[PDB]
Amino acid sequence: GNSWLCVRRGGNCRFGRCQFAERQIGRCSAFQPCCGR
Repeated sequence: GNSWLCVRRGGNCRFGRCQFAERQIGRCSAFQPCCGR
């Protein structure tokens, strides 16, 4: 997806994966998932 959409939702784009206490809501880039925290 688009990184800004995720960031503007309030999510963060992390490297590779995110924490288990957080969830992947999409993908900002190939190696950066949109993580909803």
